Amino acid sequence: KAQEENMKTTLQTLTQKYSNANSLYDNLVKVLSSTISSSLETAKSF
Amino acid sequence: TPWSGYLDDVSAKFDTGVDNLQTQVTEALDKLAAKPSDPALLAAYQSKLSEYNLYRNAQSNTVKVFKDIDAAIIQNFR
Repeated sequence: KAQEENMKTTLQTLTQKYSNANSLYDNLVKVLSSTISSSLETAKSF
Repeated sequence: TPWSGYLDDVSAKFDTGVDNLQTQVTEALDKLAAKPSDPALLAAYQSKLSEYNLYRNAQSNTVKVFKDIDAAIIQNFR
């Protein structure tokens, strides 16, 4: 059972890496500012 | 030979003052027609377009004011 709780905590670490991957991907998808914030440059063409 | 009065001379002086302003605007607008967001021509687009606008306004106002002076002189004969 000690070995099995070690396996279970390994699986818990891999699952909890949701907060390590999706959490930062949610604001990594904010590279779209390169589209929106570079679309307010219409002042260059008035 | 192509005749040119003083007002025509002033207009030609403005045309020869700018090298290829009409042409420069032409290629700037043509280049922007396919690359709308790109730098170094968008700013060039706005600068050349404003340059052309001020050029045309200056030419029109100068010929108008010289015409006003000349008309005053001609009318003042009598």
